[PDB]
Amino acid sequence: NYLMLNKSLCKVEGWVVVAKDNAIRFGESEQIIVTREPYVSCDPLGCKMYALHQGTTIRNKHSNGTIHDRTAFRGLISTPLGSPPIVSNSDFLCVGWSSTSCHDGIGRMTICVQGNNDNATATVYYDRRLTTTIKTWAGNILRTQESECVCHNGTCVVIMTDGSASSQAYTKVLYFHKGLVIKEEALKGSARHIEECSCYGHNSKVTCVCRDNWQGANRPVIEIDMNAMEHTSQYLCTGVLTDTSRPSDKSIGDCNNPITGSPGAPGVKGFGFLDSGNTWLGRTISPRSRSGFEMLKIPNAGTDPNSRITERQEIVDNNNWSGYSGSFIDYWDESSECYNPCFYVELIRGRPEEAKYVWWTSNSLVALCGSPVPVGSGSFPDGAQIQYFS
Amino acid sequence: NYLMLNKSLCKVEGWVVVAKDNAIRFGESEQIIVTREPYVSCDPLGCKMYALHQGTTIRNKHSNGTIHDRTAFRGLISTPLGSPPIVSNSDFLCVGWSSTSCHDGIGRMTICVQGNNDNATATVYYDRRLTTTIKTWAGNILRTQESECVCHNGTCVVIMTDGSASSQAYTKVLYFHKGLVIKEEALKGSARHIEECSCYGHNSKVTCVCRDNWQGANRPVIEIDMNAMEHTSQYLCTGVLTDTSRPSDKSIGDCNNPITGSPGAPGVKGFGFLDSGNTWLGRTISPRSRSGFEMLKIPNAGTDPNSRITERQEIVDNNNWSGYSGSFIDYWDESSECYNPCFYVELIRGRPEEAKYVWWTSNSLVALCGSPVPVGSGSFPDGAQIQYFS
Amino acid sequence: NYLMLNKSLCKVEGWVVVAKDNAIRFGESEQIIVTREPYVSCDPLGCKMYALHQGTTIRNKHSNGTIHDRTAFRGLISTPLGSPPIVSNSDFLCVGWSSTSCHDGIGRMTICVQGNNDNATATVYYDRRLTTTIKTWAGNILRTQESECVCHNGTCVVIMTDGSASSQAYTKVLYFHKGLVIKEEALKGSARHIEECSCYGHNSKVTCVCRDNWQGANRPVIEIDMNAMEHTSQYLCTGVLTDTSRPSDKSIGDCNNPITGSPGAPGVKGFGFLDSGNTWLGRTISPRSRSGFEMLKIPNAGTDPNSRITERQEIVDNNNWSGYSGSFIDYWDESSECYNPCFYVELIRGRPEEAKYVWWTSNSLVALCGSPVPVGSGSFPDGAQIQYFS
Amino acid sequence: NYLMLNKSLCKVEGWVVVAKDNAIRFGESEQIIVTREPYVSCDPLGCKMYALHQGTTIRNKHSNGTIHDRTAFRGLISTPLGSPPIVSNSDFLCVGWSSTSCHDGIGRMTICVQGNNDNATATVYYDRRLTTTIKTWAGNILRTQESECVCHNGTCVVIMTDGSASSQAYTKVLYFHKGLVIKEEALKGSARHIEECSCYGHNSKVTCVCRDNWQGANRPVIEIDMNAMEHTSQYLCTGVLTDTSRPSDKSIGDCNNPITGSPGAPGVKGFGFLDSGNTWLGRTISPRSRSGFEMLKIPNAGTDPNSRITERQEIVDNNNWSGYSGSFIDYWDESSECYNPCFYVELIRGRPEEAKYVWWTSNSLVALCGSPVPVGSGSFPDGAQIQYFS
Ligand SMILES: *[C@@H]1O[C@H](CO)[C@@H](O[C@@H]2O[C@H](CO)[C@@H](O[C@@H]3O[C@H](CO)[C@@H](O)[C@H](O)[C@@H]3O)[C@H](O)[C@H]2NC(C)=O)[C@H](O)[C@H]1NC(C)=O
Ligand SMILES: *[C@@H]1O[C@H](CO)[C@@H](O[C@@H]2O[C@H](CO)[C@@H](O[C@@H]3O[C@H](CO)[C@@H](O)[C@H](O)[C@@H]3O)[C@H](O)[C@H]2NC(C)=O)[C@H](O)[C@H]1NC(C)=O
Ligand SMILES: *[C@@H]1O[C@H](CO)[C@@H](O[C@@H]2O[C@H](CO)[C@@H](O[C@@H]3O[C@H](CO)[C@@H](O)[C@H](O)[C@@H]3O)[C@H](O)[C@H]2NC(C)=O)[C@H](O)[C@H]1NC(C)=O
Ligand SMILES: *[C@@H]1O[C@H](CO)[C@@H](O[C@@H]2O[C@H](CO)[C@@H](O[C@@H]3O[C@H](CO)[C@@H](O)[C@H](O)[C@@H]3O)[C@H](O)[C@H]2NC(C)=O)[C@H](O)[C@H]1NC(C)=O
Ligand SMILES: *[C@@H]1O[C@H](CO)[C@@H](O[C@@H]2O[C@H](CO)[C@@H](O)[C@H](O)[C@H]2NC(C)=O)[C@H](O)[C@H]1NC(C)=O
Ligand SMILES: *[C@@H]1O[C@H](CO)[C@@H](O[C@@H]2O[C@H](CO)[C@@H](O)[C@H](O)[C@H]2NC(C)=O)[C@H](O)[C@H]1NC(C)=O
Ligand SMILES: *[C@@H]1O[C@H](CO)[C@@H](O[C@@H]2O[C@H](CO)[C@@H](O)[C@H](O)[C@H]2NC(C)=O)[C@H](O)[C@H]1NC(C)=O
Ligand SMILES: *[C@@H]1O[C@H](CO)[C@@H](O[C@@H]2O[C@H](CO)[C@@H](O)[C@H](O)[C@H]2NC(C)=O)[C@H](O)[C@H]1NC(C)=O
Ligand SMILES: CCC(CC)O[C@@H]1C=C(C(=O)O)C[C@H](N)[C@H]1NC(C)=O
Ligand SMILES: CCC(CC)O[C@@H]1C=C(C(=O)O)C[C@H](N)[C@H]1NC(C)=O
Ligand SMILES: CCC(CC)O[C@@H]1C=C(C(=O)O)C[C@H](N)[C@H]1NC(C)=O
Ligand SMILES: CCC(CC)O[C@@H]1C=C(C(=O)O)C[C@H](N)[C@H]1NC(C)=O
Ligand SMILES: *[C@@H]1O[C@H](CO)[C@@H](O)[C@H](O)[C@H]1NC(C)=O
Ligand SMILES: *[C@@H]1O[C@H](CO)[C@@H](O)[C@H](O)[C@H]1NC(C)=O
Ligand SMILES: *[C@@H]1O[C@H](CO)[C@@H](O)[C@H](O)[C@H]1NC(C)=O
Ligand SMILES: *[C@@H]1O[C@H](CO)[C@@H](O)[C@H](O)[C@H]1NC(C)=O
Ligand SMILES: [Ca+2]
Ligand SMILES: [Ca+2]
Ligand SMILES: [Ca+2]
Ligand SMILES: [Ca+2]
Repeated sequence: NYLMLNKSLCKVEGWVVVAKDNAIRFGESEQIIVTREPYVSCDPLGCKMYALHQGTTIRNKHSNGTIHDRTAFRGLISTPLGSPPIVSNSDFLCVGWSSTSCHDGIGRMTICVQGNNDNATATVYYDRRLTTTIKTWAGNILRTQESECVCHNGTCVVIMTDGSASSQAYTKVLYFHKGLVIKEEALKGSARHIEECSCYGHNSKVTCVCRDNWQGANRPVIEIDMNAMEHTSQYLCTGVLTDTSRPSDKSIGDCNNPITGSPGAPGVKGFGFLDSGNTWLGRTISPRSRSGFEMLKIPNAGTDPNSRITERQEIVDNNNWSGYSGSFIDYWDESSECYNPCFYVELIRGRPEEAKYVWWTSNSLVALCGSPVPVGSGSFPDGAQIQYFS
Repeated sequence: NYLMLNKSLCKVEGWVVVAKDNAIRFGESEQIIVTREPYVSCDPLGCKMYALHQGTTIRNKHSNGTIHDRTAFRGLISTPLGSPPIVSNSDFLCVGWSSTSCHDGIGRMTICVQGNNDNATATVYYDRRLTTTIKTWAGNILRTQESECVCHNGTCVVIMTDGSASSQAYTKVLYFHKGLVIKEEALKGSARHIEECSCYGHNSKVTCVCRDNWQGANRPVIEIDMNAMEHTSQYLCTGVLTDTSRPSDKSIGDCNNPITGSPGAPGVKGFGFLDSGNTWLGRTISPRSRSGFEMLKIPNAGTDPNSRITERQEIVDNNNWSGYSGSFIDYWDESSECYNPCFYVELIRGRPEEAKYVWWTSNSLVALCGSPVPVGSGSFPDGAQIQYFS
Repeated sequence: NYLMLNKSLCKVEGWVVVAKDNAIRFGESEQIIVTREPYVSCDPLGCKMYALHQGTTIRNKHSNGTIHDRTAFRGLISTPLGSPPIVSNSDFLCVGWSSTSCHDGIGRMTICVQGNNDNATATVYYDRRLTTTIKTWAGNILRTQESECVCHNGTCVVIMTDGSASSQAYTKVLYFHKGLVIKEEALKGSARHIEECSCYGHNSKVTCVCRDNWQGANRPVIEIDMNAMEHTSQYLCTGVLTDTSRPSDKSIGDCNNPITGSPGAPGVKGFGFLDSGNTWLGRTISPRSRSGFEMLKIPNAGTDPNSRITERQEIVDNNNWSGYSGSFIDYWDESSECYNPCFYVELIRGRPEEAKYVWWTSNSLVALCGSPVPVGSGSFPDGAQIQYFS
Repeated sequence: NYLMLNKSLCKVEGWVVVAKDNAIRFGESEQIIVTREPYVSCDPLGCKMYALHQGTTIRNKHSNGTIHDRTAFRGLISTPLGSPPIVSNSDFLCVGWSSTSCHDGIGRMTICVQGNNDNATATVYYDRRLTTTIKTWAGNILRTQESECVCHNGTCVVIMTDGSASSQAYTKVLYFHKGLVIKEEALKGSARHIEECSCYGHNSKVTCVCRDNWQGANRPVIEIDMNAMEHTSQYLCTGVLTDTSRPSDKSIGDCNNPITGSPGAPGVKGFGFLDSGNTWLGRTISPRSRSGFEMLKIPNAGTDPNSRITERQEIVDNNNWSGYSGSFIDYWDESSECYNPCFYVELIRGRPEEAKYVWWTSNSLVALCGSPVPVGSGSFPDGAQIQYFS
């Protein structure tokens, strides 16, 4: 029952919300687990939300200090898609402060990276059993995708980075079978820096849209042949810039070099679906802050430096906080002849942005899937009144 | 294993309570989810309560403002029948502020309507996967039944309305197979306005008892042939008026026109079971407010304008709040040769009626099923002391 | 897979605790459901605690007034044996203020009695579906066992009473098949009053030890032939009195008449296992109040008026509150050649006895099973500090 | 499907964290169950945490006094590995204040010891049904392993002790089949006192590393032949002392006699894996207090009195509290040709050590598994700020 990526992407004319956990609203009174960098992964039995918990709930004195990325009290949880995460409905999968997870059609592989900054180790599980460990190779925050990996013919591909966040680093493309590394390649191609890849599968290939945290406000792209287990890397061709922060959009993009100019923030995790005319990119509305979120239809954004926005859908209006965004697909919808693009938006609340109200940072989640036909409109922000928490 | 509606309704001589979640009483301390417009739907594995949550619990500061019908923080939950809804026992099914759900014998179809008032879209799921989307066709609060739909031979019928709440609107009768629209008809017949249909199946047909929010205090009725997938509409014939608000009962009803005179409130969701002599209608006891609830036996209420009440059972006494009511049936009770009529009553607490005590509105649920033999008596109100919440 | 009562009782030399939910201790902070009159019932998949909830938790303002026996907010819950009951782990089975439940080997039958005092109806379920209703026949608190019923060859026997609590009443022995009454007998024999029977099965028979709430401090006994579906009734023969309240033990008991003299309280639910020399009776230690609990070995207590106590085990010491007690047996322990006697003790806290500390009454549960070999000793009281709740 | 111990231990070059429940951090607000002496046990369907609860949660007034070891309100719970224990996710398995549990490949056997200090009885369950009881034989706190037992060919071995904690006592090696004792041996060999054995299986044998609470700061060891069901006992040979408290390490250890000198505390539960060069022992970092935890690689520690530490991994740094530690193995990882050593560390918080902050004592849990390859580093302490609880 190994997943074979034998399908193309569905045409997407618009997006609808399939899940929204409202975690922060509920978190005002219920024991909602403090989380960040969430994502969604499906498998033959359904879909679940995944997130990095902070070993505390919101209305808990330990919520103080949760802006920090890496502690010994972090781990990966999965909770039913659409539900806010509480202890009672959450599966504690592994311990660590960076993660990825995916199902190969028979078993789920999940990875957590734990330990000190200079001496970290990735813990790899298959079917919920420890299978292998991978030591830091650069000695500086070994880290991975923060969204679902993708599998094909029993092999799952994972993108990991080790080394400096703000200059040249050491990224590897890893191929796993049953939670064991069977092949590794150092990053090839023109992408100068790779972080937090959002990946999806199609026709025996995997496309990853990533984060250049070094120089680029245009997103790097990794292309993987899953049968040959080889890859190459590049940048998106559009001058429509979709990282944050970023300068104004250019008339002409650069397929092979990072476009610089970014005001301050070096990056945010994002995604895109590259399918010629059926090409959609995600983007914070603010070019400076993680506020708002919009889906842009940009035909051939992956190949044409003169590509332009043709359609736009607002997901979160610019008066509200967003954050990470990543791709996922139900690869086991056997009643559809195509893979339907889906994505999630992390809705970050608290610090640093709301430091005057609150000592914690957490997030809620909204998840969207594509429709081949025109849809209506609507904004889906976090919805909590932060003052309630002061 | 497709459900075939090959049975008639059981004779009902009286009603007994099968479930009562006591949500508001529990909500005084436990993290009960704030809800409204609930219902019940069965399937081969059992029955569950369905409701529209408000993205908060009662003892949560976000409970303030929950009188509002449509927000981005609303969604559909299912919880085990009889239990009050908390995060731990609730399945978050879709996002939206109007819904319906039913099982076809093999898979469950559920529908949520989400988005802005003028630009709404229905999201349709089959077996918990997004299958189709339906855009607003009138551009004014696309909306549906707020109780279970009904299926036959793999086809499920749904009633939806789009347009003005207080004048002529655009109602469609939709036929689904595996979450895909296979046929649509504009409303036919003499019913002038259709809202919030309560439907049940019998002998390859579906009967819907609805809400005329425009002119009528007598309830419109939709009759559907499930094999031909055609329908017609009408009003109940009785002069015993069962909407709220309503004027006094008339000696002679009108099978083909709305009976006007209503004091204030234009309508409330209700139901009826039309089976000749075995005909029962539901009704708030107050003709002005959503207080009390009574079951009335009115032989041939669906066909005879001179029909009269012959039996009455009080369900909720007039010193207590009620609200919506709708029909449901366990269509998979294979040990019975007949379909037993069941119904639920929404017990609304808080605003607007209890505005001086509280800033929220939510509801509890009581569910009843029929008995072919005389039963005893009893009132089953919400049971919370609203002052405890001040 | 119908249960056939083809086994005898195991020899019991002593008792050990298999479950203790500590509900009141936990109830100091956790949302423990307020309950009373609990019991235990097994089936092929395991054992669960059953209880009558009060539609509230302890640390909830609605806990005020829970001394009252019959409200519209009462129902039957089942929770995993050994766990304290919370909403998250409890199955809300039916609505009512008196109940019984048992598994026939294929399906579980459960019964709740609901409604007004003079107009009550029993609701009967089989495999969690409403099957039949039974109207009050005497018009005064139709009521039943408050512990598990027993089944044989597809037929389950239930004892119900309707009428006066303090004088002659109308008790029926009912035989059910798949939640349908197939036979009823009026009480026969010398027992003058029957309440709250504790029943167990053995060798195609059912023995019930009950409560004479009228005259007798000695317990009435009902003997049922399950193949013939006929019964007879009697009193325990011992002069060792095991109801509460009761006068001092007599040298000579009465097999056929109630022994009077009771100080105040007319009765409490209790049990016994009648197996010649292997005969054990339960008993509050105080002859006046529901405090303490002790198991007494009284050979031939069921047949010999000169029977004497030979062994004694203290379960709850006399400095602590007890309450109801009843019998249960795992009839699906296929690895044992005998049915092992088990019983539960209801540990009542709050009113009326602790009225000066608290406005609620609830209970915790301790459950014991027999051992064919000598065991050690120990007291297992509720364990809550009632002052914590003031 | 009986487990056959047909495998050897995997080589371990280092340890990674697979689970950390963060119970005390969560316990600041969520209803976390108060526990101590936890452990981990696997079976064909996965792994779960086991612990002795105290019949209360942390933020509960009944948490006051939980330093006491033995009450009637103690029992054994199992909760999903990695999750903190709450009522909603915990299985209440038996009642008592000492326990062990293991799966034989077909059914789980679990044991609780309950009752008074001089008159205790072990309750034994197989497949969650009471199977046998074992009365105290020395009349002084009958007690057992506080970690998982081990099974082979349908037989599970358990180590129990009865008698004085601070002098000669009466230890038995018990062999169970389906929860029935089939063989018992009095302790043989040179070990003078045996408490709280940590056991693991390998090649049809079981090795237990225990606690000499009488004289020895070096750990006693029990060797069991599982086919012959015979055992012998000894001490670890190393002069590297791994009990607490303990004097400084000696150059030469004693294979056959306890090494004395211990400052104060007579012992703590610990473990070791004895596999020649692949030999690892656990140890509190402080030789006086239960603070810190370190894994030491000591080749042939079980056979060579001149054995030395060669590798060391810090698990919990010496600024943090630890406690018990024990061994466990997933014996049903069929994709590995070897049994991978795993262990847990109990992280005790509260009294006696933090008596000035708090009136309770509880623990959190961290669980580690081996890796055949070098890993990174990191400390994994409890992580709660005890001042938050004052
Ligand atoms: C959340 O955690 C932060 C950090 O612990 C808390 O802020 C800190 O509060 C302490 C007082 O409890 C401040 O300590 C002070 O430090 C100065 C030196 O900077 C010293 O001279 C004083 O005697 C005092 O000890 C500390 O400065 C302050 N830190 C910051 C960054 O403001 C905060 O109060 C916590 N929030 C809640 C709601 O508890
Ligand atoms: C539940 O929500 C309502 C609405 O937010 C709260 O009522 C509102 O309370 C605010 C004060 O916090 C009032 O604001 C005032 O508005 C007037 C103008 O109308 C302005 O001149 C004042 O300076 C002040 O800002 C607001 O009027 C009031 N709204 C209503 C409709 O009464 C309510 O307090 C909330 N309940 C709880 C328990 O928090
Ligand atoms: C639990 O519920 C009981 C019953 O409602 C509460 O006791 C009652 O408290 C009210 C005051 O809130 C008393 O009302 C008084 O009644 C007298 C006539 O008897 C009237 O003249 C006074 O003006 C006043 O309204 C009532 O007597 C009293 N009932 C009893 C039996 O004492 C009790 O306070 C509740 N407990 C908690 C903790 O809220
Ligand atoms: C946790 O439990 C302990 C033990 O019950 C509490 O400490 C105790 O507090 C009581 C007062 O409530 C003290 O009682 C006093 O005893 C002396 C004789 O020793 C007597 O002369 C006084 O009249 C008074 O009754 C008791 O000494 C004290 N025990 C200890 C060991 O300090 C403690 O307060 C509880 N913690 C919390 C937060 O409630
Ligand atoms: C899917 O994976 C299998 C296993 O790796 C591939 O089949 C193997 O192909 C190699 C040669 O390329 C043979 O030596 C092995 O014996 C094959 N294994 C089996 C089990 O048949 C297969 O080629 C892969 N599919 C694709 C499309 O590449
Ligand atoms: C139940 O549904 C099936 C499928 O729609 C109906 O069977 C189809 O009937 C049409 C003609 O009306 C044929 O062309 C199809 O080939 C049939 N499909 C199958 C799978 O047999 C069937 O008629 C419906 N039942 C009723 C009573 O109307
Ligand atoms: C167990 O129950 C079955 C069903 O009631 C009994 O079998 C029936 O016996 C009657 C005569 O007594 C026959 O007329 C029926 O045809 C039988 N039914 C079946 C399905 O065989 C059976 O006798 C009962 N067992 C005992 C020991 O009394
Ligand atoms: C595993 O256990 C079984 C059962 O105890 C052992 O098989 C038994 O061996 C005895 C003689 O030693 C025979 O008398 C029994 O008839 C056997 N029972 C069965 C079911 O075959 C078996 O020897 C054990 N395995 C090992 C390796 O010792
Ligand atoms: C360490 C570099 C990495 C990518 C730039 O930083 C990320 C920045 C993130 C951010 O920009 O919000 C927060 C992430 N938690 C962090 N990842 C880790 C493992 O700490
Ligand atoms: C928008 C018209 C519609 C039917 C009249 O209003 C209903 C009135 C209801 C009512 O009268 O209580 C509340 C319902 N939540 C609402 N439905 C929606 C989708 O908002
Ligand atoms: C109504 C008579 C009946 C038996 C004497 O009273 C019982 C007394 C019980 C008791 O003595 O504690 C409380 C029970 N809840 C009650 N049963 C019902 C249905 O109310
Ligand atoms: C009774 C002797 C026994 C072993 C020394 O004491 C243990 C000491 C333990 C300890 O040193 O922390 C606490 C354990 N809870 C206790 N075991 C029991 C059953 O009480
Ligand atoms: C409805 O939403 C779509 C975006 O999906 C937008 O193009 C369209 O203009 C909207 N219609 C109205 C009336 O706002
Ligand atoms: C019992 O209830 C029925 C209604 O179901 C009613 O007709 C009857 O009069 C009631 N009996 C009494 C005595 O109240
Ligand atoms: C142990 O308990 C039994 C009761 O089960 C009792 O007979 C015996 O005397 C007790 N032993 C001691 C030493 O208390
Ligand atoms: C990483 O951890 C190992 C222990 O597992 C240790 O031997 C090594 O020195 C560490 N490396 C660094 C750079 O700290
Ligand atoms: Ca960037
Ligand atoms: Ca109307
Ligand atoms: Ca009596
Ligand atoms: Ca020692």
